[PDB]
Amino acid sequence: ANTFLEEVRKGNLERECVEETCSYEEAFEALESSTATDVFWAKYTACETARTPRDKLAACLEGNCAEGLGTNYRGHVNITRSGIECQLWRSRYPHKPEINSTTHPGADLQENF
Amino acid sequence: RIIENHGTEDELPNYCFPLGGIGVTDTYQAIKATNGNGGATTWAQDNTFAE
Amino acid sequence: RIIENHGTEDELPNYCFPLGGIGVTDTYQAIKATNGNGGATTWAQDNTFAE
Amino acid sequence: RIIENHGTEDELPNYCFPLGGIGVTDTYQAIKATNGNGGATTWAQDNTFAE
Amino acid sequence: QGVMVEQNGKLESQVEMQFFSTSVNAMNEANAIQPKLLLYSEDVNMETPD
Amino acid sequence: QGVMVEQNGKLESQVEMQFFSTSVNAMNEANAIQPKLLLYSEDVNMETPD
Ligand SMILES: [Ca+2]
Ligand SMILES: [Ca+2]
Ligand SMILES: [Ca+2]
Ligand SMILES: [Ca+2]
Ligand SMILES: [Ca+2]
Ligand SMILES: [Ca+2]
Ligand SMILES: [Ca+2]
Repeated sequence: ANTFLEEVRKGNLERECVEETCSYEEAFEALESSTATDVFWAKYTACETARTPRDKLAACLEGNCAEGLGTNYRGHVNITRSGIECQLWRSRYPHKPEINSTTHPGADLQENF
Repeated sequence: RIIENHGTEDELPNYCFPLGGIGVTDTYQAIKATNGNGGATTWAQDNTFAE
Repeated sequence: RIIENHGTEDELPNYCFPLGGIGVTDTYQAIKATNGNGGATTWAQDNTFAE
Repeated sequence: RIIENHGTEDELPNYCFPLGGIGVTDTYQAIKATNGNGGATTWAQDNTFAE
Repeated sequence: QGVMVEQNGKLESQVEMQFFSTSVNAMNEANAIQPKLLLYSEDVNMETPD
Repeated sequence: QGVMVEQNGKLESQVEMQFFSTSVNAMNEANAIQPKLLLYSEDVNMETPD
């Protein structure tokens, strides 16, 4: 990010994106593949609530927890609040999902997690 | 023994430079102008250049 | 023809410098006298400077 | 009054340098070779050197 | 300093215009396809004397 | 080089102090506000003879 002299050397994704404040650009420079890069972008938009501080973002990129409403949740829980097993997210069995993986893959909606 | 302090002689700057003479660099992408007829011109990505 | 070499003298270093003379920097914010009372005086955001 | 131009004698370029004498560096970690069990040589993080 | 070449019985130039934007934004949404750098290209009688 | 000013018939200074911290803050626990940088400020006579 800052200290533009740094904008010469090979930046680590951590060294340029986390503790500082990177946009998509320096991240991409570090990584060079829009797939995992926009996975990172989806996290970043989700980690909009996790911009500071460090840990707040290290855990947010870890993916082991839901940020309140769980827009960041990338775990694998298959039980509801009552333990009910979840349906297939991509398919509409048995109820039609209004917003699904075709609509918002940024939340990383898996099979039934 | 005696200091003939005429002072220095300089009126121009002197500059050192990067070994390539260009430090920073912003990646970029070739763009071709597709004719916007009846409106604003459209733009696409060239295939001749590297991306 | 004859190398009357008695070396040189460079005791004082000759640092060059950058244009603005002040490279790195770091946006900071001005904490006015937003003073608490009794204990360690508090601080808070000012509105008399650019952020 | 009269100019005896010759160019100059500048056949070796001159470089300036950083005060640390080294540009930038990348934290690294030590390792050691756990003896290859016949096949691939194994590599174990050392403890002698700092992280 | 562009090279002059003859066509139509006249000597003209071969300057071309090329356009560049940020592959830096290679990825994202449409509309935002705007150029920011213009380059003029040419050919010249490169020659080193000494 | 503080421009001395006469108040009450005595020559005194006009130097003040200004305090600075980082910029992000709500980002984390708010009141966490602390001073980090101190600048003394003042006034002088600026002349460029040559
Ligand atoms: Ca930086
Ligand atoms: Ca950077
Ligand atoms: Ca930095
Ligand atoms: Ca970089
Ligand atoms: Ca760069
Ligand atoms: Ca680190
Ligand atoms: Ca770039």
